[PDB]
Order: sequence, then C-alpha cells, then structure tokens
Amino acid sequence: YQLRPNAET
Amino acid sequence: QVQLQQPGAELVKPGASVKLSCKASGYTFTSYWMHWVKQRPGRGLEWIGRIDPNSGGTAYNEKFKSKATLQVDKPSSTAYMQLSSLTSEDSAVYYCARYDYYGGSYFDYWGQGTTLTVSSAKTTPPSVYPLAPGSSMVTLGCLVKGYFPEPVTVVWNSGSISSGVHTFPAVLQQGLYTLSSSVTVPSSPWPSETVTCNVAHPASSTKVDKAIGPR
Amino acid sequence: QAVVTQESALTTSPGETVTLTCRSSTGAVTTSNYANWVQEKPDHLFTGLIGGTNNRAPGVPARFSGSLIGDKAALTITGGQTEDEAIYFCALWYSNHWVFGGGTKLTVLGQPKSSPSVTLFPPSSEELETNKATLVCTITDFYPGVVTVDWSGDGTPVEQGMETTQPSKQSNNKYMASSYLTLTARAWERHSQYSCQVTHEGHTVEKSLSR
Ligand SMILES: [Zn+2]
Ligand SMILES: [Zn+2]
Repeated sequence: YQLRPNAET
Repeated sequence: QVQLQQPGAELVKPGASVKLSCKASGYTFTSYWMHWVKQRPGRGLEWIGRIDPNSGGTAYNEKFKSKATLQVDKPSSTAYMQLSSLTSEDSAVYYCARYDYYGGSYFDYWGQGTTLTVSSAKTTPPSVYPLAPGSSMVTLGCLVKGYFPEPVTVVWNSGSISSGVHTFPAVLQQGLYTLSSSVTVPSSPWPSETVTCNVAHPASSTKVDKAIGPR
Repeated sequence: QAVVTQESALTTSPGETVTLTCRSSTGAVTTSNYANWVQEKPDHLFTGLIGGTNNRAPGVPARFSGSLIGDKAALTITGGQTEDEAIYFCALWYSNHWVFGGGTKLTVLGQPKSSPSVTLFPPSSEELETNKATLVCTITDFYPGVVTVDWSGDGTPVEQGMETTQPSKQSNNKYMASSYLTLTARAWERHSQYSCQVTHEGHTVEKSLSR
C-alpha cells in the first residue's frame, strides 16, 4: 500500500 | 574494477553483537549509496536499510531499526553494519550492495556476503566414516558426520586424486553439520591400489585420514 | 514481505526471448515502485541489471531490458545465452522501503539433458558400532538442475530423519546433490529394503539395498 519516491527513496 | 569485499563468515553466540565490514574500491566511495540486504536461503531477501557515505544520511527498514546500525569510514572506503542482541533468527548471509540514486535509481555491484552463524552450540569434531559399495567405474566416498562449526576441508590422497571427486555442501540437523565427498575411480585402481580421504576440521584442531576398505 | 511475487521457475533456450514478471500485492506495479531486477549466479554472485523500471545498469548486456506489462514489472531477455542461467530477483519500492520477490530460477538450455548418476551407500560398521545408521545417496551429472529425491523403507515413503542438499553446479556445468537418511542402529536392524528414489525431468530412478 506504501509505494512512490520521496526524499529517502 | 568496481569491487565490494566482505568477510566470508562469522561465528557468534546468542546475545552477542557483530560489526560486518564492506570494503569499497574502484570508484569514489562518497558518490554512491550503500545498502545492506539479509538473505536466509529459505525465505528470500530482506532490505535492511541504506546509508549515504557522503552525508552520513541514513535510512532503515522499520523491521530492522532496533537490530542494525549503519555507518562508514571514508578514509578506508568501507561500510559497516553492526547487529546487536544476536539470536538464531539473525543467522544469514549479509550483503552490502552499491546503489546509484540520481536521475537513476539502482543496485549495481554487490559484495559476496558474509554468512553469520549465531549459535550457542559447542565445537564438535567430525566422525569420519568410509563409504564403500558391496556389489569411469567405481565410486568411493567419505562421510563427515556431526561437526561444528563449519568449515571442514576434504581432500583425497592428499590431493593426488582431484578429478572425479565431488564434495557436497553441508546439511544441518540438530545444530550439527554433515557433508560427504565422493571420488569415482576406474574399477582397476581400486581395490588394487589405495584410495584415502583426508578430512580436516581446524575448529576442533582435528584431522582424520580414512583408507577406504572393501565391503 | 510487503509482498512482491514472481514466477517460481521458467525455462528457455539459447537465442530465444523470455520475459519475467513481478507482482505487487497492493496493486498495479507503477513507475513510482522503481522496479529493480537483480541476478544471482552460483556462489552468491549478485548483479543489478535494471533500475527505475527500465534503466539498464552500466556494464550490463544490451539483451536485458525492463518495463511494465499489464499491472506488473517485466524483465525481458532477448536472444538468451547459456550464461543467463541463474536466479532473478525483483525489488519494488514502497514509500520507505524495498521489498524483494522470491526470485525466478531461469534455466537456459545450453547443453543436452543429462540423466542423474545415483549412488546409494550403506552405513559403515564403524558408525554402526556407535548405535547409528546413515544412508548416503549421491546424485550427480544431471541437467537441468531440478531433481526430487525420495526415501523409502520397505517400499514406504520416509519424511523424518532426512536432509537433502539443494542442487549444486559441477565444473562441467551439470548439477549435483546429496541426501541423507539417519536411523538408529536398532531401527535399521528391523527393516530390510532401503531405497533412494530420484525423479528427474519426468523420469524416475531408484538405487536400493537390502540389509
Ligand atoms: Zn533508500
Ligand atoms: Zn533466497
């Protein structure tokens, strides 16, 4: 359910 | 020439903690992230977390934040991961994998993994038994039964017979290892001339030679 | 784990195209999952091939490509090579962590099928003197690398007191493995038929001994 990128990726 | 080097294996007792190392060479250590992955041949790979050698920037898998700690030492170009409060469940191969993050997003190079064995079992020498048949051509063997910890070195006739031999990997039942080595020879040399297996288990300062006798 | 799933195993031949897939249990694999494909060859030799869904990792053969197919990530191998026989891992990103798939064992027929060479060893009287009996069954020279090793005692299947090694690559690139059945000397004195049964590529073979 989590996913995407971010500033951690 | 991009290389990541990790010690082959480490033995520890439950409750202890270790500091695994990953020597990086062949590139600029600081411009690539470093990741650590845990593998238990059984239920696959698990991502532990990542560390940015350049900013010290750190990222942990929630399931590993109280178990692992990542850092690096820039001068030596090596990444470290310390595991604490060790348990049997911590036994596994631990890899460090180099990671690019830019307009990119990868895992390129991987060290070969350090297999950590967390066990409170006692050093046990192996019992070496001859493997022979009772009716090229004839296959002889040696059973290295119940030893700890790994490893053990098995040679044949001191290394005089090198082909036809198959040394299998160790199975583990009861917290004690076992493996066996095979060597196939022409039905002429045996039993006419002699075949011997030499088994060495440094951990127990033991070494056994068994001539394979006819059955 | 957050659960990415892959095909258990697949088989292709030199020069053909084979596609591996990767499922996310949450839903459709997306560009934001930054799909990564990793290869593991004999003796824990792992290599990243694809990152961010379709970015080929420098120093990787052009025959490897990545993409999406339906609601899954895909690893396409065009013109397969013998050296591509290995295990392939999928890895998806879920906001704050990576999740790997179970891995797909890919077989690249690069040589002729080779039937298994089976040897059954009886327990040594040396081991029998301690009151224990160990049957050793070595299986070598088979290709592909999948075999099912069963044990029988008086024509009856045996589950306990038996360990088998996962297939191993020989120098000649064929595979090998071994199985052990441990008994008490007394339990070995009462049974007569002991056999190691090896099933390979739809063909079964046995090696037996009667104490
Ligand atoms: Zn990360
Ligand atoms: Zn695995």
